Amino acid sequence: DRGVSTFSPEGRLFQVEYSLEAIKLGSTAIGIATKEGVVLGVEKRATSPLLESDSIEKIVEIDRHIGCAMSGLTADARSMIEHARTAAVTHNLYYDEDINVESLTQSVCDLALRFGELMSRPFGVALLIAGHDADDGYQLFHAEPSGTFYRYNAKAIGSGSEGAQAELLNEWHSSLTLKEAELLVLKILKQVMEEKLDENNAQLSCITKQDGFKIYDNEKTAELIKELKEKEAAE
Amino acid sequence: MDIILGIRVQDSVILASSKAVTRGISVLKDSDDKTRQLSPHTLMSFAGEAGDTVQFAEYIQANIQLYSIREDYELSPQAVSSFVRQELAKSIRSRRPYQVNVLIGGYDKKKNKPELYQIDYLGTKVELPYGAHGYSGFYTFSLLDHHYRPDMTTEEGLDLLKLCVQELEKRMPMDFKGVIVKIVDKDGIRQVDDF
Amino acid sequence: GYDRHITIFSPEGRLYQVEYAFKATNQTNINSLAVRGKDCTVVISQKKVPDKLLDPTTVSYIFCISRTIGMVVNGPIPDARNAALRAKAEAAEFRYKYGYDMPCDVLAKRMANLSQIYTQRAYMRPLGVILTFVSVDEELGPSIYKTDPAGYYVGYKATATGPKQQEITTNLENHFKKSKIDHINEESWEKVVEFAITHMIDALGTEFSKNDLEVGVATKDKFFTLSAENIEERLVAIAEQ
Amino acid sequence: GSRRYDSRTTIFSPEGRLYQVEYALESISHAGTAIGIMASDGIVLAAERKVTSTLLEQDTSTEKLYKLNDKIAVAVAGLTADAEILINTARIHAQNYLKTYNEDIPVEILVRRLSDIKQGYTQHGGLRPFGVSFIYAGYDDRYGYQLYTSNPSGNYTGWKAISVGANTSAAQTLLQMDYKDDMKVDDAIELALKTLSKTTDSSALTYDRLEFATIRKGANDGEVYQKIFKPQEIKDILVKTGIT
Amino acid sequence: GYDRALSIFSPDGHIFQVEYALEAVKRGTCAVGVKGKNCVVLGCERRSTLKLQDTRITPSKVSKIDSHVVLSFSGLNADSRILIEKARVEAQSHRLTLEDPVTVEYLTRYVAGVQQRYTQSGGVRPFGVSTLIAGFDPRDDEPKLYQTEPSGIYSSWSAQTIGRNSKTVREFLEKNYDRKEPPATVEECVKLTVRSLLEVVQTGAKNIEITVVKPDSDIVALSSEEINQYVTQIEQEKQE
Amino acid sequence: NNYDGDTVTFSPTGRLFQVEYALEAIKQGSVTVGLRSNTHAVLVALKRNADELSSYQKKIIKCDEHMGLSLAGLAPDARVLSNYLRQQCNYSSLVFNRKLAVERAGHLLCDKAQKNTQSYGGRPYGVGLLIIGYDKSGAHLLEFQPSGNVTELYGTAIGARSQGAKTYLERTLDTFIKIDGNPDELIKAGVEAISQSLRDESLTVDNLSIAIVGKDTPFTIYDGEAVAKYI
Amino acid sequence: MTDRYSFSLTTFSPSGKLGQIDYALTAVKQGVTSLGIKATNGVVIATEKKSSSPLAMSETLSKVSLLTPDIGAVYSGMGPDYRVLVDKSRKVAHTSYKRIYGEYPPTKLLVSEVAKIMQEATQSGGVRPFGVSLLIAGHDEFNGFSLYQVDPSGSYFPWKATAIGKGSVAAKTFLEKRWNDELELEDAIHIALLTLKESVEGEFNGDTIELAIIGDENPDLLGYTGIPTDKGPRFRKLTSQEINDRLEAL
Amino acid sequence: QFNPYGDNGGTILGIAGEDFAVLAGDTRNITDYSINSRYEPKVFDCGDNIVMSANGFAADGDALVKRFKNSVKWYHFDHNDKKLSINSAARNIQHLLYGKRFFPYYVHTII
Amino acid sequence: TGYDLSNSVFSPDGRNFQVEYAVKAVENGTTSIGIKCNDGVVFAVEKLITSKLLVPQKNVKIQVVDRHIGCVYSGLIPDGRHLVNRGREEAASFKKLYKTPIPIPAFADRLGQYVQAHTLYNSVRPFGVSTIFGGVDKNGAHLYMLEPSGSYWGYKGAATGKGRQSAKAELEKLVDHHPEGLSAREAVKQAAKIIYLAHEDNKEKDFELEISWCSLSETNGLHKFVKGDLLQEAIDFAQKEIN
Repeated sequence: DRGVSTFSPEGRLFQVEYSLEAIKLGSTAIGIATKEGVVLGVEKRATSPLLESDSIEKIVEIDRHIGCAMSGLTADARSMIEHARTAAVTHNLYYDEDINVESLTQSVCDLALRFGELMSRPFGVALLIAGHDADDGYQLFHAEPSGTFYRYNAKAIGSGSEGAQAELLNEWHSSLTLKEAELLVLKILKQVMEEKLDENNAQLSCITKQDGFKIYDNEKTAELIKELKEKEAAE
Repeated sequence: MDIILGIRVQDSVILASSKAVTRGISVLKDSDDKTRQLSPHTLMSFAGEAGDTVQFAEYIQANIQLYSIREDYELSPQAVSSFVRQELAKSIRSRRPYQVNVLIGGYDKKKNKPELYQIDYLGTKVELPYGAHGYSGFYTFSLLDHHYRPDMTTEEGLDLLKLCVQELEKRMPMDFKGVIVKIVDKDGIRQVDDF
Repeated sequence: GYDRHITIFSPEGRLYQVEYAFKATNQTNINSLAVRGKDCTVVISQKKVPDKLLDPTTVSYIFCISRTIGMVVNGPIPDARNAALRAKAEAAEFRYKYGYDMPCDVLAKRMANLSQIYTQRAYMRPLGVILTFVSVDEELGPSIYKTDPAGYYVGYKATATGPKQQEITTNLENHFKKSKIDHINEESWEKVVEFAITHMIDALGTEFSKNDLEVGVATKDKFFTLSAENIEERLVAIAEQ
Repeated sequence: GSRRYDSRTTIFSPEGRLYQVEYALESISHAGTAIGIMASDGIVLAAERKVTSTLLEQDTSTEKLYKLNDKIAVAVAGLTADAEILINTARIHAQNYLKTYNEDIPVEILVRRLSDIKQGYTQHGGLRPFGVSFIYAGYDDRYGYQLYTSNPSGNYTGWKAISVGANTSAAQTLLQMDYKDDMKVDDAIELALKTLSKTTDSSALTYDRLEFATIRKGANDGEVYQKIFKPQEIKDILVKTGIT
Repeated sequence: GYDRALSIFSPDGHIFQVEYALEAVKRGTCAVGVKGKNCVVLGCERRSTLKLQDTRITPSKVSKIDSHVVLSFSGLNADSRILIEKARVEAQSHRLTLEDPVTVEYLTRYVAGVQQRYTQSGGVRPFGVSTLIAGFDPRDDEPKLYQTEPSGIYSSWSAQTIGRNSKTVREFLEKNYDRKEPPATVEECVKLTVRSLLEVVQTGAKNIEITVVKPDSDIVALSSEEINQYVTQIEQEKQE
Repeated sequence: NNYDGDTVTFSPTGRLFQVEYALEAIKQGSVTVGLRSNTHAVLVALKRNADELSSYQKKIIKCDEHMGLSLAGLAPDARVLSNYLRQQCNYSSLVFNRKLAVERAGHLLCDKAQKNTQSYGGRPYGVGLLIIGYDKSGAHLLEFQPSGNVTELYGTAIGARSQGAKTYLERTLDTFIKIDGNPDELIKAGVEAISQSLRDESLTVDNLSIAIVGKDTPFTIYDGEAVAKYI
Repeated sequence: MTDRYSFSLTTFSPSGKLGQIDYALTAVKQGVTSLGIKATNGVVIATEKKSSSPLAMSETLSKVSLLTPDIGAVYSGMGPDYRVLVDKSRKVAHTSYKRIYGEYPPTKLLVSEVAKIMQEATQSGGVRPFGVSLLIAGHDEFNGFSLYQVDPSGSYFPWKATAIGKGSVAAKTFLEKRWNDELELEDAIHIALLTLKESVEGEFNGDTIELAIIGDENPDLLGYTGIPTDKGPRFRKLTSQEINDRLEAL
Repeated sequence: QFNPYGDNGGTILGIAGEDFAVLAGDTRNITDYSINSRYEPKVFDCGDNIVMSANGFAADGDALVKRFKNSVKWYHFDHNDKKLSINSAARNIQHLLYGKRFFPYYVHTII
Repeated sequence: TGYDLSNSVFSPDGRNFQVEYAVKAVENGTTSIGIKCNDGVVFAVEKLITSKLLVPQKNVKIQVVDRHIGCVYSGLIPDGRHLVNRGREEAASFKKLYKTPIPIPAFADRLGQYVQAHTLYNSVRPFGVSTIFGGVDKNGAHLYMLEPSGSYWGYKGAATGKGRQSAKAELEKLVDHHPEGLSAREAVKQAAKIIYLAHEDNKEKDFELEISWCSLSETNGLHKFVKGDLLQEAIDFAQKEIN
């Protein structure tokens, strides 16, 4: 075999590059940032109809001001979320304040390269981290198993990503309302999803300064799905 | 803490345990239950250092309940007593020993016999017809030496126990706010509500 | 065939890394020789200084382990010095722990036991060296004990090591067949050194200048090496007979 | 580094089997047969010694049958050196339970812990598994007489009659044929010897190539006795059933 | 300590040791979970190449984790004991600190966490085990069925199967289980479970185990005759 | 080929391929430039985005009030090495009430990178750094390579098409070295230097990153509308 | 640095063989012949002293070693591996027995402890098995005289008489013809010398043969008097002179 | 027996206005009945408009001010040069002090 | 084969190919020399000027250990710094326990045992440097050269790098022409000549000369860099000899 922390001749880490392939097999997750809030949406993708879809938990709260969506080997994300929550609460205990979204993201990304011969392999999951702080307002971050994170106005990860990202390039502008973003995530998820999108196989969430991070009910998302279909037919 | 008594009779073990929790010049509580159920047919009363008592009681309770779930089986009163003794016997040479004295009342279902074990914080175990911890012994033992018979009924045992509480309420310096009485027999553990 | 890379058994029950460490022994192309007198133990070794830029005084394969024990090495100098430092440290500790000077044969057994570990443990390579220990032991008397990368050790009446060892060995065997004794029946160490050089000259078939040789001498209560002029004095004595 | 020379003892085959466990079982299949038979009034342990030499000391010998405590014994198939490591652990584990609870260890608790040690060597540590299969014969006041087997995988199961080592396939068929539930110890002694005699790779079964043991309540009233048979006692029991 | 990274990514983005652990599960005896209106039933296949077994002392396929939760599995038997032991210790530890028994979701989330840890720890191989975990939350009458697998993912199922020929019995359950109307009684739920195993098993003799969990720590294992009555009744309705 | 499995193996011609493969990650990295006079030292960095929806990967990090660096290659490795420098600068201040000499900063990075090239299990750092600082011996520029090799220069550049800027600075050497007591002119020279490494893309307002330290200037970074002055 | 070899170097092959143990036994086969014979009133263990050079002093190399005053060991295979096993064997007789019970271990238990050390070299991380088979002869009050063979695997067997190494197959057949259960120690020494001559090619005398006995207590070899219960070692090495005396009436 | 504590005397005083705050302290430093220094300042500017004094045992006072000043530096490094608010500074100093609960800083701290 | 893929593995010859491979990295490096003199030692090294942008005199390659020892090396420069860092730790612990500054032979074996230790295991890489080092102790002047194998000897003159054979030939002439001895100030000038003559094997890029010295009379037994007037005098002497 060969070392886990080995460089390819092209100057890339084999195990990091291979974990990026695992994430491409993952279910689609989309995030859009507005001045009214950040929206996080995911494809649930139940392997069988007998599996109770509401038990699929791919959107997760880190703190009241920070939420997170995942794609890839989702079992790997549990210890990443556990760390993120402790990092967020610990900073509040030490400084009597909310921790900056970027500082949270940098803390999670520090775990990433802590593998070798520390854990045995990189994480097989990418995270979309969406939040608000007083300094830099509403923010969306893509956190990779490379230990790198980019800030995004909008970002798709998973199987449908390259097609969905090309769609987000056209659709996003700096004046999108929260409602416009909600419909846009539903529209682009429906495009890249295998099975027909409904309230049971897709989930929406958002973080707003006022009300914090909220996962939407299946009743609330169902009405946004109906509002979307009516609007596309209306021209 | 302070007063814990135990009487083994023909068919049952009876444990009486004082209800007062005093700290300084204040009686903080007058309804404290100084007992844990280790298994369906095993009960343990405890008295000693504040914090240490409940911490040790619950730790033993968890271990016996873990054993129960693993083997789908109830440990004999003798076996449980020997476990508890060894834990205290370990403790006494620790950096900070458990300062807890326990009575273990059990009904062995394989033998169809009540059993009472007295174990102090050093890990000194004895099987007794009647047992006490602390200053309570100094009044009860001589009283029970006289009135106790090995073939007594649960009802006779409770009357013999009333005599002990009466003597303690007359001659003991401190107000221990009465006792909670529990019976261990073939049908398990039940609490007497009117004592 | 990774059974040739680390110290595990080959299908025929051999340790190739041990066998190859034996071949590293001759890498220096130097021959050594040890003999015993009545009062002393003499060890001699070839001294080849090919480079004109070398300081010849610093080129040595003979080591003073303790006041009483000397050791000559056949093999590369890095491994040679590795063995010498350990042997010194072991002999020093023995004296501190047990209140008397480490015997030559005990230090040999200890160094052999260390060598054995490298033949059984995988992370440690054997040292590519053969160590010849010499002394005048206060109990056993004049003593030669030799160690190899296999962890083997044994006492000798006399011994030789290096590429042309077999020629020197038979030369010594033939002498002891003739003399009928276990040692050089000589009073002074000076003449035992002369015997050692004489019988090396005959076996190798070469003549030596004062700078072609290296001489260690163990007597009671001290082991010392000879200077170029001590050897030159010795070479003159042989020539005038 | 050292990665080059790592066998990777604790990995899965593409088919989802543990290479080393499978290969250890293949090793055990060449070890002398051992049989356990559980009767209503006791247990028999019988085992065939691996091809004997006439100059072997037969009486002061132990290869197959070992005592764990006064109520439990094991028959061994595989590497003996590996078995003794596990037997000494099992012996200590039995005493730890007695010291803690002042009661002899229930058989299944001992068998589970020994099987759990084997399981460990197949999941972590990068060491080869123990090349050993045990037949556990013992008594406790909960289940009475019990036969178990464990193998290098750390999997254990309970039996009325069972064989380990060589020719288990033929041995199991023969036991399955002549076993019945109301059987007595003396009947089980005969079945054990008759099975080994038919499944042996030797010319004829003799006293010097056998170890034998019974766990009866055939002491005096409500207590269990372990009998590890002496050479002359095996010679007599082999004549009594008319095999020699 | 042994350090080797045994679970690693392949060029295509698969962790083969995790995927090969699933093949061990596919080799294991079939296990099925079906939850009714007021109960969960765990059914388990037992292979019949083993006669002369002692069923009194042989480890049972369904284990109690606490008085209110049960765990059945498919795959390596020796591996399952390590998961059950840890689960039972966490069950008592939860009661000690929270002063409340575990929820079925929590006990499952812990067992799945353990499994995941063994997929990115050095010197360990993943568990060759998938689990069905069933029971009732303290002071709750809503049935709970969860499934875990070697990767560490877990989810809630109305009915699920794992082990060999699980795809055949999943097919059966997928057309025979109505989400709008789960088996309204214990009898209905046991029957649908026994029917689903009879698609795969062989003889309905000593090949099927059935355990019934009801609310408030009400768990009982059915005997041979009790199960045999379900087998006999199903076959007579079939001849039509 | 057979000798690129790990850093602990030499090739038959005495090369360390893992170290060379690490060096290759720098070449793929976005161009960054370093240059200095006798009064000021200036970093200029071209920042790189994932697409038009993403932020621009920050290339410059502050180490102390008098020191900082720019990065090209694996950004997480730059975060480890910068964090190490921050501690070393800090240790010097707390224990000796002394500002860490930019030269010692170099020696410490060299020795940290070296240890990762001689031991089994480890890997070389996959990033190149340009360290600027002003200490008791004036203005300084260093170039760090993850081979361990640290070099003091008047000017330099690392990353993709760094050769363009590196040639330009080699020609401009005599001019820019004597831009003393003029920050804005030393930056202009550094912005013109990095312009020789551009292809199809030009310097925009969220694209350009400039840092400066000097005699009466703490290490400060300019992004966004603060660099509009220099386009 | 540090021992990164934390994994087994002995593993099962598909056929079920443990390669390194098999290859270790191959090393023992190549090794010089050693044998042991058990009489009624003692045990003899013998071997050829294969001299590496005629300049070597074969007295300084002891193939037969005292482990306790009543236990002795001889081997076939790799000398260095045997030497460290004797050091470890002597120490474990003290640490795990004498320092606990105030008396020397019985033969079977010391043998058991050596077998454990050799078993661990078969399973532990980053070690090859020992390349030796031991023959351990000894006496103890409650078991009398006994002779054991310990193999590289860690397996031990009790023997009436056996040989190991080069010409073991022929030696074992020779011992089978000559051994009875009524042999006196002097009759066993006579057979040991006869059996060894078959496998020895060159010189056959007291300087090329190494031979020790486990027999009567030797008060003269105790080194002190005054304690009645201490009566001296039963292990004795026969002198070069004592061997040549028996080679005349051969 | 070695006594690790001493008393360096002096006193400090902090008052807060509507849009300002003062932190005053005398400059005298003493041991027993002797004056060490007539001008040794013990009120410090710690950056981010936080002034701090740790009065009592000057060695523990200087150690604490040194650690908090260092805490302000790393807060900038770890949180994008964000200003450390007085309420956050206070909570941070609590963890500095309580970190040595069983070997306390013998100082009275006012910011 | 495959005997060359792992450090500490003996080939059938009895060789450690990985060390021999490290030697190739040394041969690739720039030229460095050491000249032993009457009462001290002189070190010089070739610094290839890769670009105009290198600050002159400000990439120092010769290193001091303690206050009395100088070290220079050819090959992987970082590997050399690692060896000097250890050298400084060894010299400090010697001065701590024994008070006296470490003698040069004692210091030589400290580096020697350390480098030799990196040929014993497959989990470490041999050193990619040959190191020329020495100084003045209580027994006078000593010069040493240490190689990746851990082999070292005392030298009259020493050379390593791409121009080692050129430099060696030039060193041998000095040893022959000066049997009584070379003066410290003479040896500084000769060092400059030999580096310029050894530069012929590396003549694409022009270079920067760096010299240091320890002398009982000239530098009071302490290590000092040759700078200013003495350096320019030594450069001029060297320039005159190539023409």
